[PDB]
Amino acid sequence: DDMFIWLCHTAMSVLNPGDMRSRLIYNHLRILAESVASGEMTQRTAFRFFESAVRSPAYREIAKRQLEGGAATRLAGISAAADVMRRMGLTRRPMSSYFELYQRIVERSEAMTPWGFPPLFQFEERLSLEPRLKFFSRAS
Amino acid sequence: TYTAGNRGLKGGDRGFRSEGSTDNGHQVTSMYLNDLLPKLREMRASEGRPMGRGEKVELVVRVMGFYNGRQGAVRAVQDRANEFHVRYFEDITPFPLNGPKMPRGVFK
Amino acid sequence: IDHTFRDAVDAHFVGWRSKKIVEDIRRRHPVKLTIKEFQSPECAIGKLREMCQAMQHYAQEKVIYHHFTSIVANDREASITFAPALPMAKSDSWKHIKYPGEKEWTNALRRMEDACRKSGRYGTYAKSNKLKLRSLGQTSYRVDKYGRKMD
Amino acid sequence: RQHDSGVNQYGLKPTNAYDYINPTNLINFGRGTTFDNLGVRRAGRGEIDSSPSHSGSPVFTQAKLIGLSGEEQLTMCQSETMALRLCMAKAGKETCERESRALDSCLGRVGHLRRAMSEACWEFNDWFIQNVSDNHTKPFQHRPHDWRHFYAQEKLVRERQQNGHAYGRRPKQFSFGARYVKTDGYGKRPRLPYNK
Amino acid sequence: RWAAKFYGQVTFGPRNYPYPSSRWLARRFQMKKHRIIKRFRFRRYKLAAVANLPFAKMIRVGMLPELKSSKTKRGDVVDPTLSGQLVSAVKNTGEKRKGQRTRPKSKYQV
Amino acid sequence: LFFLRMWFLYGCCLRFVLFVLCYYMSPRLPSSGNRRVLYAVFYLYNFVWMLRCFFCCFIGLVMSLFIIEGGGFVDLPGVKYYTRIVS
RNA sequence: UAUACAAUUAUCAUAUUAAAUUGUUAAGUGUUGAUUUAACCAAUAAAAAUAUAAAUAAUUUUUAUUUGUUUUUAAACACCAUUAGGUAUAUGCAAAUAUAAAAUUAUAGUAAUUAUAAAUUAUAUUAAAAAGGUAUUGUUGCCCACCAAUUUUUAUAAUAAAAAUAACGUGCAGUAAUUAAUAUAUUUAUAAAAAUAUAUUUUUUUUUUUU
Ligand SMILES: [Mg+2]
Ligand SMILES: [Mg+2]
Ligand SMILES: [Mg+2]
Ligand SMILES: [Mg+2]
Ligand SMILES: [Mg+2]
Ligand SMILES: [Mg+2]
Ligand SMILES: [Mg+2]
Ligand SMILES: [Mg+2]
Ligand SMILES: [Mg+2]
Ligand SMILES: [Mg+2]
Ligand SMILES: [Mg+2]
Ligand SMILES: [Mg+2]
Ligand SMILES: [Mg+2]
Ligand SMILES: [Mg+2]
Ligand SMILES: [Mg+2]
Repeated sequence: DDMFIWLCHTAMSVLNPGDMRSRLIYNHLRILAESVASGEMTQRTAFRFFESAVRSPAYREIAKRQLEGGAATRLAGISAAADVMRRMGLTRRPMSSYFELYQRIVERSEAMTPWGFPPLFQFEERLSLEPRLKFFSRAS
Repeated sequence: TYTAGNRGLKGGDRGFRSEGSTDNGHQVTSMYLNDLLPKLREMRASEGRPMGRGEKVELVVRVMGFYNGRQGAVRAVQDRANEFHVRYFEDITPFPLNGPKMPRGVFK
Repeated sequence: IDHTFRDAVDAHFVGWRSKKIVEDIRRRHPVKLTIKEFQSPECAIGKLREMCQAMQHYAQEKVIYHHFTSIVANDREASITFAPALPMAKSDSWKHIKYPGEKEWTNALRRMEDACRKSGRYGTYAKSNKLKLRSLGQTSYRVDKYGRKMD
Repeated sequence: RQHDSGVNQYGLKPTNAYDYINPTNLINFGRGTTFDNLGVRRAGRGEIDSSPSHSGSPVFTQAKLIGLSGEEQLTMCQSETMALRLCMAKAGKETCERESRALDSCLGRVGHLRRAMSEACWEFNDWFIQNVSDNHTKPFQHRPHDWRHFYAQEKLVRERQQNGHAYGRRPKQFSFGARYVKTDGYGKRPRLPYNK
Repeated sequence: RWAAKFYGQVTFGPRNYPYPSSRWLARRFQMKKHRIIKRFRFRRYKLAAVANLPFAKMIRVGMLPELKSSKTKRGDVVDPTLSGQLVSAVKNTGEKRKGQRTRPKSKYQV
Repeated sequence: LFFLRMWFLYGCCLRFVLFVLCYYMSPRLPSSGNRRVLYAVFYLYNFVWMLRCFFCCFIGLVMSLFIIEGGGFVDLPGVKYYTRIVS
C-alpha cells in the first residue's frame, strides 16, 4: 500500500520527468516500483533514483523546446504509473491500482502548496509525521 | 492643588495598588471643579467680568503622565460640559532623551 | 530586635554574637536574648549567663551604657531584655551598666525549675545518643568509625 | 512494512551513539508520550507536546493570529452596537427596536463567521506543522545571546578603528552636564576608549 | 594592571565551550579569590616598589616594624632613610586634599 | 604514571629504612578501618629524612630495618610507600 | 625508569595599518501646602541635544606608545551612610581575555584527578497546547564557607600559605533557590558573602513594517 504513495510522488512530485510513455523511462519506473514493493529499496532512495535516472543528452536544452517553466503535463505520468501496477502483479483485483493512485491525487488537489514537499517528511526518515498528516496517506 | 492624598482617599486603607487608580483621579478632579467655579466667578467679579449666565469657561486641559489616574480625570471634566467648554486638549508629558540618573530600582 | 539562639553553642558564637548585640545596644535599639530551644532549663540559663557575662566584659571596655530590663523565666522561653541609655544627659545623670547578679539569676532559675516541672516538660528537645562517623586522624591505637577505642 | 522506519519494536530506533548510552531518550520525551507517539515527537493536539515550532521556539499564539480571543481581537460589528447605545442614551419617550434588530441580525451571522475562521485556523495549524515547523529541532533565534556572533562582528569593527586594541570597550559615561561644568584643559566630551 | 585578574585557571571547560567560564567553576575560583583578598584586607597588606631599585622585588611595607600589625613576628629590615620615606608616604596617602583627585579610601588602608 | 610519589626512592627501586613509630590512621570514605602506618628514617648525603609509609608487612621477633617499595594507590591518602620485608 | 603534539576552525591575561581630537547649551515663583516609598527619616525644584569627506597597501615601534579609577558642588540627580555629613564619573598613575596552547589541583614537590549542554522534573488566562535542576527511584535531593583536633609539603603577613579531613557550633551562600545569577572594578565584614559602577547570559520570551 505505501507503493501507491510512492507512485503518487513519481507522478505529481516531479517537474518534467521526460516523456513517460517512452519504453526507456517507463522501464526505469517499472523496475524501481518492483523494488519499492518487496522492500529492496527505501522510498527515498528509489525516488532519488528515479529523478536522477538517465534520460537523454542535453536534457534541459531539449526541455527548452517544449516547456517554459519546466512543468510537463501529468497525464503520461499517471497512465504509466497505473500501467506499471497493472503489468506487475501488484493487486489481486486489477482496478484497485488505478483507483487508489487516482484518488490519492484528487484529495491532495485541495491542499495548500499541494505538489511541493518538505524534503525530510516527504519520505521515510528517523522522525515522521502522525498518520493523519502523512501526505498521500489514506487517513487524511 | 487637590490631590488624591490631600482629599483623604489614600492612606490607612485598602492598599497602594489602588491608590493611583482611575476612580481616585475622578474623585479628585470632580471635587476640584466643584470648588473651582465659584472662585472663578469671584476672580472675574474682581476685574468686573460678570459672566452672569449662559457662559462657559474656555478651558485648556493639559494632561501629564500616561498613568491610570489620567482616564478618570478627564471624564470628570466631560460631565461638566454644561459649565466648562474645552477648546484645546494638549498633554505635556516629559520625555527623557537622557539626563540625570533616576533612582536605582531593585534589579538595576 | 530579637536574638534567638540554641542551648548548645560554641565559645566562638558567644564571642562574635556578644559583640554584635552590644553594637546593637549602642544604636539605642530594643535587645532581647531568647532561648526557645533547650535540653534542660539549667543549661538554658547556663548560656544566658555566658552571653551576658561576655557582653558586660566587652561593653564596659567600649563604655556603652544600658540597663537590664526583663527576665522572663518560663516553660517554652528563657529570656532576658536590655534597655540602652537614651542620651548623654541620660549617660551622665545615670552612668551605669546594669546586669542581673547571682540572686536574680538563681531565683528566676528555681522559678523556671518549678514552672517547667509543673507543665511536665523540661525542654523542647534533648540530645540524641547517635554517634556520627568521626575520624581522629593520627592515633596510638585501633579505633572504630565512631571514634571509640578497641578493648 | 507495518510502521515507521525510525521506530522499532521497543521505541525510537537509536541511530547516534548518544542513544545507546542514554536510552531513556528512545522511550520518553515527556508526559504527552504514547508508544505510537514516538518518532512523531509532537503529540496529538490539545495535548501535551502538541505545539508546533518555528525556528525552535514553540507556537503558543494561534487564536491571537486569526483575532479570535485576543486583546487586539477583530471585532465584527461596531457601528451597530454604537448606534444602539446612542439610541438608548438619547431619550426614553421613543424606544427603537429597529436598531436592536439590525444588531441581532449582525450577531446571527457572526456566529457562523467565527466557526469558519476557527476551522480555517486549524487547517493552518496542520499546514504549518507539515510544511514549516522543524518540530523543535533548530536553535532559538529570538533572544539576543543567540545572535552573539552578530554583535561580535560589530565589536570587532570598533576595535579595528581603534588600532585593533580595545575589544568590548565603550566610552566612559560622563555626567548629565559634563560639557559645561568643566574648565578649560579637561575633556568635556567622552572620547574613544583607546583615546582615553 | 599589577595584581592578578584571576587565581588559578578559571576557564577550564571542554573545547568550544561557548563562554569563557562555566558558572560552577567560576564560583569555585571566586571563592578562592575571595579568601585571598579578604586575607589581604584584614592583615593590612602594604607593598611598595621604589624607583632606582629592582622592581620585581617589592619591599613589603605591611611588615615594616612601625606599620606591622602583629605584636610578635619580626617584621623586616629596610634602610632607615627609605623606611622613613615609606612611612611618610603611607601616612600622607590617607586623606583627601582638595584640588587633588579623589582616590578610594578604606579602613584597612590605615 | 605518577612520578612525584616516588620522591624519596631517589631513582632507586627499593629503600632501606629504620623503624621509629607505628601509629594508626583512618582511610578515605567509604572505607572504614585502621590503616597501620610506620614512621621510618633513612639518610642520604648525610641528611636524615623521615619517611612515612604503609605497613603491610609481617612482624616476627622484634626487628629494626625494613625494605621500602613504591606501589599503586591505597585506601589511605598521603602515604605513597609500602613495606616489603622487615630485617 | 626509557619508549614519536598540532599545523582546516582550540575563549583570561606578550597588544599593533590605525582618523581621530576640538565644539557654552539648557534650566529656573507663585504662594500657604500631606510629595516619594512595601515601609521608615532628612526636605526649594528645574534642567546641559549638530558633523561627513579625507588620511594609500606592505616590508627593523616590543627598553617606545596603548585598553572605562580623575581639578572646580559656591551646580543637581544618583549612590553611601542616617535628624551634625560623605560622595557625586577619563590632565599624574594603570600593558593585558579576544586567545600559539602539551591531563585536574597547587607560587612549578602536597591530593589523583577535573570539567562538561540537548533523557527524566504538573499549574505562566488560545477558537485544553511554550518552559528550569549541581539531583540521578532525583527537594525529606545535594552542596557552601567560617569555627577544633590531627596528617603532609614547603617561597612562614593580623593568627603564615597550600593539600588531606569523618567532630562541635553558626547559619542558609549556591542548583532561574524566597532582593536572578556570572566576570571585572570599589567599598563593607562572625561566616557563607553584601552594597554600588560597568559589561553579560553557561537566566525563563513574550512579539507596533508610518494608525
Ligand atoms: Mg514539555
Ligand atoms: Mg569582588
Ligand atoms: Mg623521579
Ligand atoms: Mg584504591
Ligand atoms: Mg597570549
Ligand atoms: Mg569632583
Ligand atoms: Mg607542616
Ligand atoms: Mg593553613
Ligand atoms: Mg539560598
Ligand atoms: Mg544571592
Ligand atoms: Mg538568589
Ligand atoms: Mg557575582
Ligand atoms: Mg557577611
Ligand atoms: Mg563579590
Ligand atoms: Mg550584583
